[PDB]
Amino acid sequence: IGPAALKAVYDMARKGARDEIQTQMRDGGLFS
Amino acid sequence: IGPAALKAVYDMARKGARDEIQTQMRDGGLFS
Amino acid sequence: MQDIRQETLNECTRAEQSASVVLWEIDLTEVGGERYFFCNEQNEKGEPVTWQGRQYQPYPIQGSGFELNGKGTSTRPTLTVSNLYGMVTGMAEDMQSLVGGTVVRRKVYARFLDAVNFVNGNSYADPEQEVISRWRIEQCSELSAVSASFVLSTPTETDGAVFPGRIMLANTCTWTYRGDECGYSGPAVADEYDQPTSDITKDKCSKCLSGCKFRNNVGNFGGFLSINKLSQ
Amino acid sequence: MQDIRQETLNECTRAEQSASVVLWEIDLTEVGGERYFFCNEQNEKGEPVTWQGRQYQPYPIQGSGFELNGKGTSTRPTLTVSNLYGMVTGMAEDMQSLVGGTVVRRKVYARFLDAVNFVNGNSYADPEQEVISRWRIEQCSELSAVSASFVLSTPTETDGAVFPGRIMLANTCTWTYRGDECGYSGPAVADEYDQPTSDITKDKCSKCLSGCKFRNNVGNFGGFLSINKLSQ
Amino acid sequence: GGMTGVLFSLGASMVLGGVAQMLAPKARTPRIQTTDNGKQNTYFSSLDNMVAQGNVLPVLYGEMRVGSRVVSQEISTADEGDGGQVVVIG
Amino acid sequence: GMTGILFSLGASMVLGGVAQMLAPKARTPRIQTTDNGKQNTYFSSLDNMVAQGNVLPVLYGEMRVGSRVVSQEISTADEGDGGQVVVIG
Amino acid sequence: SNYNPQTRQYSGIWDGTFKPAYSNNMAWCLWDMLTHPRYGMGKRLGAADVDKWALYVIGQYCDQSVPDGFGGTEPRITCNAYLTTQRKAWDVLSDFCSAMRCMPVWNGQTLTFVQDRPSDKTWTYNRSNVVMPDDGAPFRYSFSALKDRHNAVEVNWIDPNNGWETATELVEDTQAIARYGRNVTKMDAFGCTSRGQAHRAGLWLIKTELLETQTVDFSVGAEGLRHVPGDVIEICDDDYAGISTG
Amino acid sequence: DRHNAVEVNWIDPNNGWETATELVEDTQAIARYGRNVTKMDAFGCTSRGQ
Amino acid sequence: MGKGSSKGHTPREAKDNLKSTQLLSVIDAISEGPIEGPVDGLKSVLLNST
Ligand code: SF4
Ligand code: SF4
Repeated sequence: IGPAALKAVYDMARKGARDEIQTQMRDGGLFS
Repeated sequence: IGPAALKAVYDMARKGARDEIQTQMRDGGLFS
Repeated sequence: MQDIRQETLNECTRAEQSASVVLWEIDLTEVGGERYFFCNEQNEKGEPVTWQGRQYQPYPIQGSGFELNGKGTSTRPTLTVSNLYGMVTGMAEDMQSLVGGTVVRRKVYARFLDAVNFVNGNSYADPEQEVISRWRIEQCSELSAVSASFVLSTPTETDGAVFPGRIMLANTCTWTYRGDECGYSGPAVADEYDQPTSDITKDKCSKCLSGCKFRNNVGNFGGFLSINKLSQ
Repeated sequence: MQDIRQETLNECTRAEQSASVVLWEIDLTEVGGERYFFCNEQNEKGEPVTWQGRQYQPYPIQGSGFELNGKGTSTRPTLTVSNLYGMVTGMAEDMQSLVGGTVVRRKVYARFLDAVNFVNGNSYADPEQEVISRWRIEQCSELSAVSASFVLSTPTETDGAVFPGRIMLANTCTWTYRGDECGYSGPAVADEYDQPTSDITKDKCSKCLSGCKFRNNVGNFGGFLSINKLSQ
Repeated sequence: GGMTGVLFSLGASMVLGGVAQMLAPKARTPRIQTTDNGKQNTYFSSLDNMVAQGNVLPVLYGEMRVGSRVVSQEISTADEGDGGQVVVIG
Repeated sequence: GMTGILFSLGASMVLGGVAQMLAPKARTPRIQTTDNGKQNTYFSSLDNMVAQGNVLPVLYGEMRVGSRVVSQEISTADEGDGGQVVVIG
Repeated sequence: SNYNPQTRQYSGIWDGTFKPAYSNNMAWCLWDMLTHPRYGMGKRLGAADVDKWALYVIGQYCDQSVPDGFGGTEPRITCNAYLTTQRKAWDVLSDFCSAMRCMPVWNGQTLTFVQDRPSDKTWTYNRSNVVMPDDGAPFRYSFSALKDRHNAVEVNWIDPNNGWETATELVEDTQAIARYGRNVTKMDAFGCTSRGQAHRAGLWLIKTELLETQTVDFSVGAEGLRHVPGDVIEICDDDYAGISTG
Repeated sequence: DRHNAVEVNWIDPNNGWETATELVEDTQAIARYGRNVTKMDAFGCTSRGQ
Repeated sequence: MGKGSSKGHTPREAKDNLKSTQLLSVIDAISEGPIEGPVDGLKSVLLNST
């Protein structure tokens, strides 16, 4: 089904982006 | 089909990340 | 703790609950509009839902994300209303995108509606059991010819604002004309461009020194006459 | 506005469109190469497409992501080219990975190609109606044994550049050799390490005071002789 | 490949920063110091002598008296002499 | 079972520079307008600081440098370093 | 060559000729900044890569003899800058464009600048020239935000009259304060040596922020795609929002 | 991304133990690519040679 | 006077018995490229804001 998959993928992408922001701002990385 | 799904997910994970970047820097987030 | 009465709290723990109705009130009186009452669903008589005597007309509405939090940014729930026949755009073009208005969300259980909503009549009616929330509209991110999306925010949201709101000196003033700080209450003497206007329909102050002199209230001038603190 | 002729704009109004054709020109003269002409498709005769007299040979080329904007970042569209038989790798190993060259994209409608591309012969040919864009290759993000992806950029894009190019130095020159400031045109006298040579192929200044003294152009030295400004 | 799904329109996603920002690119305010007190210096004024060590040479575009970058400062004994022969020290 | 989506990232790392792939590169300090146009060194402090906020520093060779003053005190001196040679006039 | 840098009077058609002369203009200040060898990153881009005709139009627009507060007659925007610190090229370019109220784009394979100067409509669109993707409604409107609509702006400018020192001048609207809240914002006017120019810049910002509050996204067929280069003016004739038949 | 002009900050014990900037570049890299200037202090440096 | 190079001086006033006076001499770099001269004559030189 379209809309359910779209909303699920959007929320999962938001969670992934939040996790990436959290993990890259520790000591090194590119210091976002 | 594979590549269509992959391109769709990649382009869907763009505006999600952009909105996350924009909201986390507004008032009381981690400023990206 | 909430102000929920004992009876609804008792009923909410029951195994076989009833329908959960949500009603919405859009208040624009503080902006210059009227009070609009909406409900997502109607009764069995094909009539607007009657609650506390008043009638909520059945119109498109749906909210998502209403939540209370303390960490990070403030919560911004999203409201959606179907814009058919141009009804939403009609008030949008007249009320400046419905910004600054108030939205009140009332949550009620089905077994407490007015008796006129049921063919047999509900004997368990008590029009004082509901949960109330209040928010303010922030922006209208979508006004397509099919729907309309609104962003909500807390009334006490703070951002883009600084605490100590004064700017030391200026050749110009900083108060508001005819307030409790300027203190002037006389007849019209000057206009925005500092011309001898005796008409009150277009009285304005240039907030400058000459405009203040025109009204003999130079004592209450907010700007300090330093200027040369940086040059000298 | 665009430099669009009236005829092609008039044709681009009707419902029954013709076939859109995209042709690419890779220019490497400014970097030390040749001009390569590519087309994604060939004519009905199984021959290279003839346009304006010149010929574009068939090769799998695909440009995606052309986004002209005034805010945010710049534009970086992607060009994909099939790397079979090692043809792309051949020039990449020679032309420093195709860095610094120019790419020109021309789009044309089918009904304006040369008559030799059609068995009956087009009577509507007009080799002056096309839309032209130019970009510069920035990097070869990925070149495998089956394909090759190039990133494009605008020629005037600023990135990593500073405005006040002037830099204050103590004992090192700032400009080139013989270009505009070193008004030297005599025989070669020095080399990289300030050795007394008289051969022109090894004449390169050491960017020092001694080089200037050797070349008798100390009056045109870019290094100010301050040095001892921070010790005192 | 014939179709291009997920159009993904961008409307308020760029308005959210402000509307004048998408017509004019705004300007960059300098950083505020503490020992400087309240003198809010900008990026196009300098009324004091600077030091020209590994720095850039400033440019000027119109009017607006400015300072400089000192390259050589030296004090010597002022010898007696004018543009002529009149050298009376009595 | 299978382990898909390797997603090679060799291209992404070079985007920030290639010399950084072998050297972390030295950090650079910021420029204070108040300190004229002088450039602050990250490994030398000629000026003698105040013993409080600044952490107990470390030396590694040469570098005539300042310090962190712990106690400064000015009083009246004695007339005579020592011995019996104590003349005044 | 056509330009006279004394009275700022144009006379006749302009050719691609140049004359070395003093000036106090603004657009040509950007031209000197952009395409200059030695120090002005001229080695990265040639003279033919920038739209000099747009610069000429801007410079003609920058001298309109607007009225000042004292009753005099002065040019709208004038460049008086002293760049003494090294900074990114994009930062200086953005500062210049903000002072000119212009935006740069790579349009028609040549860098050009577009400002908010009133002009005549180029093209017109109705519902039959656009496509509804899946939802049935092709036009997609949106508006600004309440906390985003600025009403009070403090601009910093250099005051040659007193001591060539910085000075802050604030601008606000009473009716905007009554309708929305108070939204204070700081700004640095680039190369300002007159109170009138700073006041005009602040007034333009608040006005263009209070009036233009509606942004629409839609789609366009291939035939009109290349027809519209970008940064142009047009009309979106919609019969669904106008409750009529366009 | 390919830098060819570099400025290094080193302390100079000879004059006054002050900071000094030294520039390094290649002419052929100037001719082939553009000029890309980058600054980095030479941590621990005490001689122009290093 | 403007053009490309200019010089100016003011009459020295001293004498009154044999002495020896100092003489501070300093060079300043203003800007780059062909600049124009001061708006007025030698008065434009401001020492201690006068
Ligand atoms: S200026 Fe004088 S008169 Fe005008 S508002 Fe401020 S105080 Fe009232
Ligand atoms: S050092 Fe003297 S000679 Fe060598 S380049 Fe610079 S100026 Fe020309």
